[PDB]
Order: sequence, then C-alpha cells, then structure tokens
Amino acid sequence: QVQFKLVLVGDGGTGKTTFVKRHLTGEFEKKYVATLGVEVHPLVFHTNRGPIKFNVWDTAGQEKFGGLRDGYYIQAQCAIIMFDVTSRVTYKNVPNWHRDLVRVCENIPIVLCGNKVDIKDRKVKAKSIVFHRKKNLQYYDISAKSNYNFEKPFLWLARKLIGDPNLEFVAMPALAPPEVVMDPALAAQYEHDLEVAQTTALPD
Amino acid sequence: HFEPVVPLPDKIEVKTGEEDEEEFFCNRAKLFRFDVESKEWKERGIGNVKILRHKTSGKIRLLMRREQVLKICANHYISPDMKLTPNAGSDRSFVWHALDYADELPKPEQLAIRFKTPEEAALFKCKFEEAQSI
Ligand SMILES: Nc1nc2c(ncn2[C@@H]2O[C@H](COP(=O)(O)OP(=O)(O)NP(=O)(O)O)[C@@H](O)[C@H]2O)c(=O)[nH]1
Ligand SMILES: [Mg+2]
Repeated sequence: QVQFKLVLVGDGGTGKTTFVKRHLTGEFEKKYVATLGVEVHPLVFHTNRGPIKFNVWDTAGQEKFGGLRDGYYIQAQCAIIMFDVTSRVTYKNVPNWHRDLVRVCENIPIVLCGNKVDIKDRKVKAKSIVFHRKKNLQYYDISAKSNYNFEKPFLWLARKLIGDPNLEFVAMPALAPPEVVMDPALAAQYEHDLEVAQTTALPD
Repeated sequence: HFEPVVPLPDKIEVKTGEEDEEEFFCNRAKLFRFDVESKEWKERGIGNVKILRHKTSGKIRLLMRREQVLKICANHYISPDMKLTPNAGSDRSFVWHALDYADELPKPEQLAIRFKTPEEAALFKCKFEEAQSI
C-alpha cells in the first residue's frame, strides 16, 4: 500500500477545497463554504508502478484558525500551496505559508498553484509569479473549473516521493462491476422516484 | 531533489481492464450524478462513454472515464430494467438509474448524460438499447 500525507494550504477563497472535491467527485462547487479547520479526503492515482493514495488534509484559510494549523502539519510529506491569481493578495501571502510549512516540516516537496486561471480578468500576471523560482518550488497554473493541469501537481509530487522521474499516471483498471437481477416492483419503483430527478434542470 | 520515502514499486503489466470486450459504441460526453443530499444535479465527469460486450461472458456494460486523469465515472452493466428517459425534452441528454460501481463500491445513483449534438444522443440511445436487444 502506497500513501502520502498532503497538506493543502492557502488563503480561503483560493479554491483549495473545490480543487480536491473535484478530483474526488468530478463535481464543481460554484458556492463558497469555508472549510472549518482542515478536512481530510484521500485521492488515488493509478500509475505504471502501481496505484498510489494521497491523503489530502484540505486545511482552512481564515486566519481565525492560525493556531491549530500546526497539528495539521505534523508528519506531512508534501504540500500544495495555493493562491487565487485573480486576487493578488493571495499571491502576496504565499511566502507566509511557505514559511509555516518549512517551520514544522522543513524541505519536503511543495507545489505552488495559481488556481482559477480560467477567468478572463486575470490579475496576478504570469511574469508576476516569481516566488516559486526564488524558493525552488514547482509551480503550475490550475483551474479546478476546467481541470486545466489539475493533475500535474500530484504527478509532480508522486515522482518526487517515489523516486521515478518517469513514473506516470495511466488510465485506471476498469474492474468488473456487481450483478443485480430481478425486475418486479424492484425496477418498477426505481422509475417513479426517478421522476423527482429529471424534473431538476440540468447544469450548463 | 527530495530523497524518496517509499521503496521503489516494480513497474506493472499496466492492465486497463478494458479488452476482453469490444466497443459496441464510444463517444465523449458529460456525466451527471444526482445529489438528493440537496437537490442539485452534479457534474460527475467528462470523457468517453463506452458500451462494452464481453468477448466471452458476453456481458454488456457501460464504462465511462474522465479525460486527462482517466478515472472511471460509470461502470454498471446495462440491464433491461434501465430505461433511458429523455430529460426536460433535452434531446441531447438522458437520465437512467443504475447500481454503478465507478468508485469500486456499489451505489445506486440516478444518472444523466448529455451530448454535444442530438445525432450523438440518438446514436447512444440506439446502441445502448441495441445492447439490450441482446
Ligand atoms: N471560476 C473559478 N471558480 C473557482 C475555481 N476554483 C474554485 N472556484 C470557486 O472558488 C470559490 C471558493 O473556493 P473554495 O474552494 O470554496 O475555498 P477554499 O479555497 O477552500 N478556502 P477555505 O477552505 O480556506 O475556506 C467557490 O465559489 C468556487 O466556485 C476556478 O478555477 N475558477
Ligand atoms: Mg472551502
């Protein structure tokens, strides 16, 4: 079994949670609902050297939590520092987080992500980004709304963690599903209640 | 450079669980799972919906995967109980119930699939049903 501790940190609103909850459900949360001091979900990626599990500690952003987000950090093996790009403020703070991290757990692979690069009115210009260079941190433009590069972060890390610079994500074993027979009332009812659904307009 | 933490895992006879079946149909579309937890319909995935019939067993299933990352987001076997009803007249998408296994855990999700065009939906409809005609 292959598992790694991943702590996702960064100013609230940056999309940290939306990012993870998309790699988990393939859903896109349009609404903002602040994470109450870290939430953990696991993410699995099938690679050529087998599958790997990422234990993601989706932490909070509101400083009102500044305290506790140190225990969240203990024994973490890698982190994704994320900022909005559509809100320069976020980028400004970046250096702060990078510090909090290297405080409890020095070195350790870290990816810097400028999420939301899908929105036109971009504010944190490309040439603006520099911290990743001065701090030696892999950076990538992301877009939890367009999946844009949303795997590169984990992939990059995976490699670092394992040791195979060429390790690569590759489809996913489409294992055989379960067997469910009998129609009677069974499927006859499955019909009625299904009305409730299709009577709910479709997104987009 | 970061020294590796976990001992190097040997490569793998990279499966795919695909094969042993043949694409009775294969078009890209967008998938939706209902929530109930609320009432909103949720985006489940974007990629290719396939319709595979086992070469041997002959069991036709509906496997959908997501592009870029490639992860199943549909895995159930097509059944004669399943009825692809339209959806708000949307002649480009349908909804059906299925004890899907996309997460490798059986869950009875109500689904919705939407296609770029109607021709594509129509073909999906046909082929889907043609796979029930067996
Ligand atoms: N268009 C667009 N919207 C995005 C993107 N990523 C996420 N969102 C939006 O970001 C908003 C807030 O992000 P969310 O993930 O909820 O916040 P967070 O980054 O987790 N902050 P915290 O957990 O600390 O409270 C949501 O309304 C969601 O629609 C993106 O790439 N672009
Ligand atoms: Mg949040």
